Amino acid sequence: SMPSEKTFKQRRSFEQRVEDVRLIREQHPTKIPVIIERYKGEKQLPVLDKTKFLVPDHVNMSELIKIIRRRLQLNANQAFFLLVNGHSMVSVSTPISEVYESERDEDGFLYMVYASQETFG
Amino acid sequence: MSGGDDDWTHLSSKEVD
Repeated sequence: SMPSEKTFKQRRSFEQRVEDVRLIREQHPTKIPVIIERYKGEKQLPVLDKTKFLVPDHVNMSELIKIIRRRLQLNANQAFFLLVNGHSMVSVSTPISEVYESERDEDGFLYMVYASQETFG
Repeated sequence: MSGGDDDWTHLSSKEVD
């Protein structure tokens, strides 16, 4: 997986990536901040409509999925898999609220990569 | 308007299939 280009986690200035959250923190406190982006080298799935997504702290990480699909507005033939922290969620038994505080970093922003491959590793 | 990060996207499970 020899990476070449920086990651939204690295590239974007942490402090800047932390502040951006502040807003959502002072605006959407009852929401879990996440950063969904195309996998480094993703040519399948289209470029998400947005990068920032406000997930409800009253659902399961799964929802976010059913939510993404809507965004990507893919067909029942298209394959889409949101990788949380770079790892699929084959097992979604945790709330986006926890999955966040269980993954997200001090920054306070989740980082997930979506693509048409959940077993590319 | 995208002249700032006023409000990100809304993840509503009501607009889902």
